[PDB]
Amino acid sequence: PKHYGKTIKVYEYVPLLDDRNINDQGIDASGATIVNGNLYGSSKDIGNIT
Amino acid sequence: FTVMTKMPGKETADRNDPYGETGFSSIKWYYGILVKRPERLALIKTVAPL
Amino acid sequence: SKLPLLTENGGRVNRVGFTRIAREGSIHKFGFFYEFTQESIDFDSDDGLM
Repeated sequence: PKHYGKTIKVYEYVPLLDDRNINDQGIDASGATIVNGNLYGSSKDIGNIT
Repeated sequence: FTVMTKMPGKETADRNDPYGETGFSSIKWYYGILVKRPERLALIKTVAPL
Repeated sequence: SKLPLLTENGGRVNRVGFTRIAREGSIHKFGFFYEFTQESIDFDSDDGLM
């Protein structure tokens, strides 16, 4: 449309389980603050997932 | 097959067990064959892989 | 050598028994959550955030 400058923008919402989901909301099963807030993300390793 | 079942109780209470504390179940039959043309039965004997 | 052969006189021959096995399994508990404020909803650009 006219009178909106030269750029168009749009949002993309990342899924919860995604290595692309970097956030500081993570609290683990023990109640301690953790660096990642996406559980196991994109992992497919059984040991890591467990 | 002839199947005979006798449950514990007054059914099996006899002079050898006045209380009738045991029962049983039996199966019996007769079997036989008449081999008319033995040459029409063919058999290969061989070893088999593990 | 182990066929249950009977004779004309019967008697207590060829007695057999039975067994059973027990299987089991159990359940487990899971869950996760997230938090937000009213301002994070009302003043956010996207009205479909929640």
